[PDB]
Amino acid sequence: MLSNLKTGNNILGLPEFELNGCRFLYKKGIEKTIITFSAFPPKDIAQKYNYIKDFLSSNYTFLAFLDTKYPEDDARGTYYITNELDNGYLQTIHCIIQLLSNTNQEDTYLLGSSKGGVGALLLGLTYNYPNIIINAPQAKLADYIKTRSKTILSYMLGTSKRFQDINYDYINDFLLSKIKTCDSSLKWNIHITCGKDDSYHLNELEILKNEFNIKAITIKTKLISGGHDNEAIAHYREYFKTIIQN
Amino acid sequence: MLSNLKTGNNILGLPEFELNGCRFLYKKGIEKTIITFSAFPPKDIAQKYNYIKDFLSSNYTFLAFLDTKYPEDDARGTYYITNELDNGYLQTIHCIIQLLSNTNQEDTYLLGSSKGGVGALLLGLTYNYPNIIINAPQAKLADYIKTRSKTILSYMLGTSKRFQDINYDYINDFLLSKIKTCDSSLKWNIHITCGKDDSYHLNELEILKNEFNIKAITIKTKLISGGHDNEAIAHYREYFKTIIQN
Amino acid sequence: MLSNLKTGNNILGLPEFELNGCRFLYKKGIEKTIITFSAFPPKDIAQKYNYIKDFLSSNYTFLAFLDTKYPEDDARGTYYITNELDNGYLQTIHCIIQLLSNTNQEDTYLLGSSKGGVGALLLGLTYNYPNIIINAPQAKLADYIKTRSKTILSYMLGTSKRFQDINYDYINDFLLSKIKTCDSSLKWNIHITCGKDDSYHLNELEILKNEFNIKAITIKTKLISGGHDNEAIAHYREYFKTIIQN
Amino acid sequence: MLSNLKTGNNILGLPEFELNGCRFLYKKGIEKTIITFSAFPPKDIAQKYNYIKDFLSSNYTFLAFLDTKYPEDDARGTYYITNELDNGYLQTIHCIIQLLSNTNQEDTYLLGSSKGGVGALLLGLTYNYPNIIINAPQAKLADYIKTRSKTILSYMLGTSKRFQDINYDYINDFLLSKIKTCDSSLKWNIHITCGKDDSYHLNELEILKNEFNIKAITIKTKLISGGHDNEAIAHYREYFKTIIQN
Ligand SMILES: [Cl-]
Ligand SMILES: [Cl-]
Ligand SMILES: [Cl-]
Ligand SMILES: [Cl-]
Repeated sequence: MLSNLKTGNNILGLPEFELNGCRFLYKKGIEKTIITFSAFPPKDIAQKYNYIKDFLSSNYTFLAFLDTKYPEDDARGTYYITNELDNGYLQTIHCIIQLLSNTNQEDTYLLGSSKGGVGALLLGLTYNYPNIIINAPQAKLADYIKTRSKTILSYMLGTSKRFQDINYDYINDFLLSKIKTCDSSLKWNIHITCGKDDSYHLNELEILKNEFNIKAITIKTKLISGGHDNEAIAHYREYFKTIIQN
Repeated sequence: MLSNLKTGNNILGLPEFELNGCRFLYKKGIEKTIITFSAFPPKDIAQKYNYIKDFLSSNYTFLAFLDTKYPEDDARGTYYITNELDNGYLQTIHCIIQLLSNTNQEDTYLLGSSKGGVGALLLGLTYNYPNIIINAPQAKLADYIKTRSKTILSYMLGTSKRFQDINYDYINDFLLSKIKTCDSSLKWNIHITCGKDDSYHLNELEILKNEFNIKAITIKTKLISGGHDNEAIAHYREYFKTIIQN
Repeated sequence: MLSNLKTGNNILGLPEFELNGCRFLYKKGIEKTIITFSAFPPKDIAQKYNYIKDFLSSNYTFLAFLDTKYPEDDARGTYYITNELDNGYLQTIHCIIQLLSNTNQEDTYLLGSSKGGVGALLLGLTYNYPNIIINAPQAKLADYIKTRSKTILSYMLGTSKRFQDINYDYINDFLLSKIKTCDSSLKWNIHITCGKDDSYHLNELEILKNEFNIKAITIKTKLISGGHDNEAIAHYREYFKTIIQN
Repeated sequence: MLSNLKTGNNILGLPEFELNGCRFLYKKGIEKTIITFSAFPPKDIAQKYNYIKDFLSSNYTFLAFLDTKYPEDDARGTYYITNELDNGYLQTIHCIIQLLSNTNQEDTYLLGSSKGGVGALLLGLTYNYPNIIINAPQAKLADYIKTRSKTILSYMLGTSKRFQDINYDYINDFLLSKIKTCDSSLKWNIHITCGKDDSYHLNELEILKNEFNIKAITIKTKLISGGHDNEAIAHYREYFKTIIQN
């Protein structure tokens, strides 16, 4: 029962739930369903739910998800991938949305920036959520984790020295594989913004663009002001409300 | 959205849903949640939901589950174990129950006979459902599947000659392993009936009892009229109605 | 080199060869290629090549094959199935035909009676040899091996008590599976005679007929005089020469 | 029929054939049979036949082989091992050579470098080809495949998490196992060159030499100019022309 999944935490008035290690906020509304994904916080700062305030007065249905809770000594998430390096966590998220949401797929919108934007792509490409509006995702996931936490990278590569390189390449390509194996017949509605000064992630977008191109899937991109920073996020927020409100 | 998970089928007035390959009936009720698992049908017979008629006038919340849909050429289920021999299917069942149920865990009851009883144990021991009331479950799963479908066993064993023995043992001990790793401190309320002329499953019950014994779990057992047959099932139905109504 | 594969045996003037445990006779001719398969000899009698005399004065290309050489204490063959219970032996036979024969598939004819007829079906259904003209094959291969040699059956089921039943069913169905998985688009030219007094194999033919029927493949059958005996073989020989000469 | 196995391709005037997934060039000659195996090409480059130009004016019998055609998304071969990690592909190569060659075994020469040299050893040690003259083969096969294609290694490891380690060791030791089980009494004539600056494969050669040593097999070795590169290959070509012409 939903009320028995509560953790005792409360974010801006919304009670937190947890199911199968997956923490989420939920507010039931009407007309549309809004889904958001957490990005990396600073070291020793708790993972944060995204874009609550944007939809506090919206009265749409709202779900916000965090990343995984391991490794315990730097618990900032493993890019929505299980410690078995499989889809178990995304499967849990999909079940929560499908059973708690009161709109259909075409009226559901997936949001997130950076790691949060990768999480939106991972879920939406696996389970055919067509509306994905994100900012500055990575393409090569292991390369980026390496720059943010050596502790998380070494946890995900595992203790066997022989499979560390193998696991690194598998993680690096986990998002690119989802594009390679997604359903080309769906009427995808994918939007990807990126700061014009975000030279690293501008190149990452070119990698994603190429993978969609050889799949004959058309996406929308938009250059916004800023780097990989709060200035870009401020414009990305402005961008997704105008797309959603129209 | 739950209403969009409808398959189109109806069973004795209840609509059928499907989520992540998991087919189920659901009717919202009050006071108690009743969960049932399907057993093996005869060859070329469709998988059936169990004990619907027992709870139509009860107005309890009622959820009934089928086994997996593969192998396609004998689609009678893989003992609620994924083709990867892992917990992915049980995980989906757990999500469905936790979000759709409107009662506490201690007011939830898991029912099933033979393979259905094994499914009830696998879920209950993995995710801490204390009330498990079942009839004549197996202990050695691969030994029994062997007698019902060579096709299904071969599918679960896989195609590699070198891994036949290893996977036979892994499947055979899958439920015993769940007992060995369950939480000894939960207030388990496990009831297992078995027909007095069901010699095979009387011996399976002793194998199960020994695993519970060494985990400091005492269960209740009762011999009823019949073999491994409809007579025993008739008396098992009378039994769980009594326990639930007291 | 072909001449270096000789064994030293010589059958009616034809030197015997062996490649990868596969013994064969070969005579190069023109126009058509004739392939024959050995059936079970009596206990302690050597495996025999079939229908040499029929094509001694024919001047067609001719290949005659024996079954496998194991088990050593009753080496009458394992139905052209390896002791790994796979296609390794048929693969060797196919290579020999493809490299030594000087006609194409449509001008090649596969012949055999009883176990020899099963061998023709096994090879022709795996590798798309359309012309298969045989007498009184079995459908349930393990049931029949049991009646001819307990030593061969126990060798093929293997020493592990747990996999004996599993292997028995797999062998029993090895031919039926080839029909289930063969290419329905080929212009099959399959002829199956059977003695009118051969009540056991008349029923086996009904089993094969049904499996071809659900595959939408049409075959030809013909009742001949005799049981499962030399009278039937004499008429079967008369039958295949008239089909081949026209 | 051999002429019906033509693929349509021609390489420097020689027609390409295919039998049971095994692609090969064949030109009938006299006096000696020369066999070559293909090494790994660079990524996105087609597999190439080796050392054609070396034997065009020689009028020897010449057979050149490619590796397997899978995995389709990096089709550079699986080290002449089947997707079942067994001898089925080597068995096809053996049949082709034994039936098409017009010379004795002791007048047959197996050639190849790096992965091609491993293929020459796998065939020669399995089926008693005494003349093996190769350059810089690997000893630990999975360790090296790891550095050339994660895609190919993952395909050979399979999909089961529980069998990753087991299959890594099985592939890694596949050639060492052939040495351990080969016939010590054959009059082996094995020559292995290696560039003097190819430190990695100098160490691999010592691992191989130790397995031969304990089987009482003495081999000839020679250091040549170069690393693991075209310089070494140029000097290896000069080397095998010398040995074959004396
Ligand atoms: Cl991030
Ligand atoms: Cl059952
Ligand atoms: Cl026979
Ligand atoms: Cl190579």
